[PDB]
Amino acid sequence: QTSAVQQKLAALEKSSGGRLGVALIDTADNTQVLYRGDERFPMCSTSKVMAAAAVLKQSETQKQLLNQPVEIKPADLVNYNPIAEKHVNGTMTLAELSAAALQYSDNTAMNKLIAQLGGPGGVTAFARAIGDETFRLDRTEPTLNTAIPGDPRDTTTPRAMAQTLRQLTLGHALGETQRAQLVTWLKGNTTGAASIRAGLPTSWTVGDKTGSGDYGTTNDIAVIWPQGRAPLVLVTYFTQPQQNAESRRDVLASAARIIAEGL
Amino acid sequence: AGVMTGAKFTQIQFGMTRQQVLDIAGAENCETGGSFGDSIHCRGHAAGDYYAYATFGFTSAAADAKVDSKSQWKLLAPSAPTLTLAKFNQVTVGMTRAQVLATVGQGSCTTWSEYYPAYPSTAGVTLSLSCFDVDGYSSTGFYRGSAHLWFTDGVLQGKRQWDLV
Repeated sequence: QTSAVQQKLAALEKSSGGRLGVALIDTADNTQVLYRGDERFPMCSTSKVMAAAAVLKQSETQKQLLNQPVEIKPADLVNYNPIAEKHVNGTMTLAELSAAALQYSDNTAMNKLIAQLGGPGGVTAFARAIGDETFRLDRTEPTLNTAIPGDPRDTTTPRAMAQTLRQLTLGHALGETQRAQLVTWLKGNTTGAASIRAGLPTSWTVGDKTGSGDYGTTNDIAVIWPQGRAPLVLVTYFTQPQQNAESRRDVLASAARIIAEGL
Repeated sequence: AGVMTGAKFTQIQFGMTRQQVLDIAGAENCETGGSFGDSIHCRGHAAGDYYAYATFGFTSAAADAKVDSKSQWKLLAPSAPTLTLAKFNQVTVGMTRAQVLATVGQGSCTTWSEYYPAYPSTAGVTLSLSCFDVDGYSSTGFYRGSAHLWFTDGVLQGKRQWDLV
């Protein structure tokens, strides 16, 4: 039941000792189930979707942008950069940097996307351009992940992010070729096996982007193609009161199991 | 558990073959291809937004190629971290690795990446060290005071720090 989804999400949140935000859009009938859907949450790494999408949008006018070589220098390495470090003292294209940011959460890759866009404001300006008035990216990697309670920097709401992810992956925020590029990248994510994907039927195709940060913040945003019905968009955000809390990918998998019962 | 570990990372040596890497790492932990090219990438415990890991690069795609590159994230912990901002500020480009370690503390650092572009010749070796204050290293989340120091041919070419005090 619908009531079971709300009761079980609240019970999951309580037993985890954190704050849980969920938004599920069913595009078959334009319905959306919410839990704390209008509360702000730190996005952490899920903001890489908007950075990659903003570069995709730029490439609709600068048609060769994704093939531009970008120098990877040791000074560009931050804390976690498993693909960029393979190419240090060489180049990666913006397409490769987008894929690395999305599929491995590479932080050097993210920072190159941000720099291409003129800073974090370039990502946020793209959000405004497609009608998202809630999203805000304010910092680069790694400090965008500080996840301080009450700090609006680098936050959005589940409702806002589910709507925007829907427009990017299923709607018309991007050109058709750019939408295909983004979806291809998301379907190739390597970081999400224990998060939303672990709570859904295995026959459903998933493209997702995880996030992780301080305050045990553990996030995932997904576009989902079930067999036999219209696609879904699912956002699961989770954050905790102690700065050094452990991540809880299992809470996102549980949230996915719970909310799927309302379909 | 048997996933990728720092012990395994230390056991794998420059010069080893692909099958040696897989045997030591545990083949189920490892992958090649895709964004890793002909490198072998082996995963450990969950950490940050993605697992602790090692990546091993090889001299070629040939089945008999040798390890010429080792990179790791959150597999190795510093043995006795004592880095401070004051110590970091005494480091200068042009210092040898030995000079850097004498400044930041012999047990403050771990090897982030190490690459021999002319293997087995050591000419042009690049080295990235991560160095940590006493409570800066974490095997699962963000560092609490860390630095990146990068070398070519054993000579410091650059440095950056985050949150040192």
